[PDB]
Amino acid sequence: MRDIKTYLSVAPVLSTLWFGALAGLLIEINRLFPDALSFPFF
Amino acid sequence: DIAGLTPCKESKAFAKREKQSVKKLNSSLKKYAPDSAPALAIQATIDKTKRRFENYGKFGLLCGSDGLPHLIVSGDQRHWGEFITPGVLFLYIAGWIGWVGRSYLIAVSGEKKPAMREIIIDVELAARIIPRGFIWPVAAYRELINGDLVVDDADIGY
Amino acid sequence: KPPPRGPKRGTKVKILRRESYWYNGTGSVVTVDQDPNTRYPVVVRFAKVNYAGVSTNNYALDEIKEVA
Amino acid sequence: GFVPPQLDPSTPSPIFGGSTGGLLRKAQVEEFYVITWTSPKEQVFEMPTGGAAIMREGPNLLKLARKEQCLALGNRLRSKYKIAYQFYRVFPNGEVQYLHPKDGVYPEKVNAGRQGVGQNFRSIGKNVSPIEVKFTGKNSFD
Amino acid sequence: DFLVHHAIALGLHTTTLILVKGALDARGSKLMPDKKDFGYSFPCDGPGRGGTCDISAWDAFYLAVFWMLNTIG
Amino acid sequence: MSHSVKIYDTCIGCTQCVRACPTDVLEMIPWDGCKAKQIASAPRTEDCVGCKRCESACPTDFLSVRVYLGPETTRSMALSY
Ligand SMILES: CCCCCCCCCCCCCCCCCC(=O)OC[C@H](CO[C@@H]1O[C@H](CO[C@H]2O[C@H](CO)[C@H](O)[C@H](O)[C@H]2O)[C@H](O)[C@H](O)[C@H]1O)OC(=O)CCCCCCCCCCCCCCCCC
Ligand code: CLA
Ligand SMILES: CC1=C(/C=C/C(C)=C/C=C/C(C)=C/C=C/C=C(C)/C=C/C=C(C)/C=C/C2=C(C)CCCC2(C)C)C(C)(C)CCC1
Ligand SMILES: CC1=C(/C=C/C(C)=C/C=C/C(C)=C/C=C/C=C(C)/C=C/C=C(C)/C=C/C2=C(C)CCCC2(C)C)C(C)(C)CCC1
Ligand SMILES: CC1=C(/C=C/C(C)=C/C=C/C(C)=C/C=C/C=C(C)/C=C/C=C(C)/C=C/C2=C(C)CCCC2(C)C)C(C)(C)CCC1
Ligand SMILES: CC1=C(/C=C/C(C)=C/C=C/C(C)=C\C=C\C=C(C)\C=C\C=C(C)\C=C\C2=C(C)CCCC2(C)C)C(C)(C)CCC1
Ligand code: SF4
Ligand code: SF4
Ligand code: SF4
Repeated sequence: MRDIKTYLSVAPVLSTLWFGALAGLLIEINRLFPDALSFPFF
Repeated sequence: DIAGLTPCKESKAFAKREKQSVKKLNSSLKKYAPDSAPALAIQATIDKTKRRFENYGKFGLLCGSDGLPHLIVSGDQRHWGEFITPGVLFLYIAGWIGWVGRSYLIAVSGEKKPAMREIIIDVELAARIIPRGFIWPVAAYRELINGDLVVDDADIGY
Repeated sequence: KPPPRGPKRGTKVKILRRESYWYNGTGSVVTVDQDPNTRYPVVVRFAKVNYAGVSTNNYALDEIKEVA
Repeated sequence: GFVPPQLDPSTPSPIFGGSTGGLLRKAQVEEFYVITWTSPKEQVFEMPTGGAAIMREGPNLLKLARKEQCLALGNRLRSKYKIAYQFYRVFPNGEVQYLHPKDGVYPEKVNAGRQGVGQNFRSIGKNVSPIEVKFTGKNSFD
Repeated sequence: DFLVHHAIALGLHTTTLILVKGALDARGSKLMPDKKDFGYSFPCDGPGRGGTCDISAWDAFYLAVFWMLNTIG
Repeated sequence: MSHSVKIYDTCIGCTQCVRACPTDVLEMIPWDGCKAKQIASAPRTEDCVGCKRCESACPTDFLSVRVYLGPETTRSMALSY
């Protein structure tokens, strides 16, 4: 079990999941704010 | 009106671009059933680009002589919703990332062969080091104050 | 009874030689040959491997600083 | 130096069909090489320049173009079948020269009697800059 | 014109980088600290110790001419 | 004399070059400047082909045997024709 944990902590899979989460966040932001060119908050 | 660039809340070529875009979209729309989900998504994108044109006509966007937005990064905070605030926001993010990475590495340096933890991250230590980003401006600050950020004549080895 | 040259053991050394990969580098003494016919009697291990894959070499005492 | 040469004789050749790896104009005008060894048993070995052939019993005699191929084959024969060997150089005048051992003992190990041709008693960093020696014949490593 | 001027500045800075690296690192870097004894243009310093293709300063000028042509184009 | 070989007193007398010399150039000689009491020597630089494999082996600080290049000849070029 702990072996599969140390394997999961190997940079490829960690990086893939991290990048997937980041891309999901970005595409969701783009969905909720289409075309988002300026900073119309301040 | 910087160098004569009128905002397309008032210019015309912007309206012409908007009109032609919605026109070609609508002409494409009338080749299906008025209820087909593809036609529905087409009308959705139509109103979406329409409200985009509207939003652009709400935030002082000085607008070119050809019907296109044009940023004004000259420093005047009047047009700052393009560079200054997003610039400092991204600088905050980048400082976050740089500081957290540097701190992780400085920490994990003290082991037997740090390469084994540089290829396979100490995800526990990584998790209890990562959220420190809120300190990256101030912390590094004190470092430079105490001179614990740079080195003088230690170059190779460590 | 004849005083053996070179540091004793474990003494981290700072390299003074210029034409080595570890110029201004921090290594560890592993032994020194007490023979006065040597010409490079100290030997130092490192934690950074050089281009040739080696991680150890020889020096005299003049090219050492017994840092601590 | 009690390390005399052996004055390479004319002994039979290995059994081989003859092929496009042999000698050329160079060997017939400038120089070539002959490697010679005694063999323990008729076996098979790959020649340097193509294919394989068999050796005979007793002393052998193989000819080749350049010294590198001869020495490569000799190292193969020393690491594969544990036999000693020599190789000689020939000149179109008729001269024969004895090259590799120069004492009989491999150059791999120490054997007093060899001079010190080409030493510098200083580490590599001590070499000097070409400006200090420009407009002369000397160079830094000399 | 702004974007093109920025691309031109890119070309300028990178070509300068190539040439200045060729100049300063000509005496020798930790890859070959005694390069200053090999003269200006030499093939290489052997395939071992990591491989040393295209390490002369002549080779630096070589690798810079490409970017020079690019920027002027 | 076509190419040139040099050897420096950082030689630890480990004898890898000679074992890797392709054309029988180098050898060892009795010295007093290491444990093995033996240092390199190049009395056969004529047949020095020029491949760096010799100094691609010397596991010293930077190097201890250098192969400086020079003019060319018929044998220093691996010519066989
Ligand atoms: C050449 C070399 C020189 C150097 C290089 C220079 C090259 C030029 C570089 C220029 C770069 C410019 C980039 C600008 C991007 C701005 C992004 C942005 O402003 O984004 C803002 C947009 C806003 O979208 C728009 O937001 C608008 C806001 O409307 C507002 O305005 C209305 C007006 O009627 C109302 O009055 C009301 O105020 C309000 O509804 C409309 O809703 C539009 O429909 C909608 O599209 O998205 C959002 O709001 C996202 C949610 C908020 C995120 C930020 C707050 C949270 C803090 C960070 C938390 C982590 C999240 C990180 C996210 C990072 C990415 C954002
Ligand atoms: C947090 C780690 C970190 C930090 C603080 C820095 C800091 C710096 N780098 Mg750098 N670098 C890094 C990682 C890092 N680097 C990695 C991993 C690589 C290999 C891809 C490089 C490759 C690199 C080059 C080639 C150059 C620099 C340069 C510089 C300097 C100027 C900034 C710049 O141009 O960066 C530009 C930005 C990048 C190159 C992006 C790299 C940042 C990576 C993506 C972050 C890595 C985070 C980590 C691996 C993920 C784990 C997260 C955590 C959970 C552990 C600055 C000192 C420049 C220099 O010499 O300045 C004088 C330069 O020329 N860096
Ligand atoms: C196996 C393996 C590997 C690989 C991996 C990979 C290959 C990965 C990939 C990954 C990926 C490639 C991922 C992706 C993802 C994607 C995503 C995640 C997407 C999403 C999307 C979304 C979410 C959308 C949504 C929506 C819709 C649907 C509609 C409505 C609206 C919206 C837009 C919201 C490695 C190398 C590590 C190692 C070995 C093992
Ligand atoms: C199944 C499988 C397969 C296939 C695979 C594939 C094909 C995959 C693909 C994949 C893919 C295809 C992926 C992709 C991805 C992508 C992405 C995910 C993207 C993202 C993007 C983003 C995120 C962006 C962002 C941004 C930027 C960066 C700029 C600024 C702004 C924005 C936001 C726009 C095969 C058979 C071969 C094999 C077996 C398995
Ligand atoms: C969303 C958004 C945002 C944000 C963004 C961000 C935050 C981003 C990040 C990004 C990132 C995070 C990026 C990164 C990148 C990195 C890279 C890109 C790298 C690269 C590398 C390379 C390229 C390499 C190089 C080299 C080497 C190292 C080797 C030698 C040679 C050479 C130099 C080639 C903002 C607010 C602003 C706006 C709106 C949109
Ligand atoms: C705003 C702006 C402007 C201005 C600009 C300027 C004026 C700039 C300058 C800049 C400069 C003049 C810079 C300098 C710098 C220096 C130095 C010296 C730096 C340093 C850095 C550092 C120190 C960092 C560090 C760190 C951190 C903190 C984080 C990451 C990691 C590390 C550790 C790396 C204009 C209007 C024009 C345009 C728009 C924008
Ligand atoms: S290619 Fe690289 S390795 Fe092959 S010779 Fe030229 S330099 Fe030496
Ligand atoms: S060049 Fe280097 S390798 Fe080739 S023979 Fe002369 S010494 Fe041995
Ligand atoms: S150079 Fe390396 S191999 Fe040649 S003699 Fe000195 S130590 Fe032995």
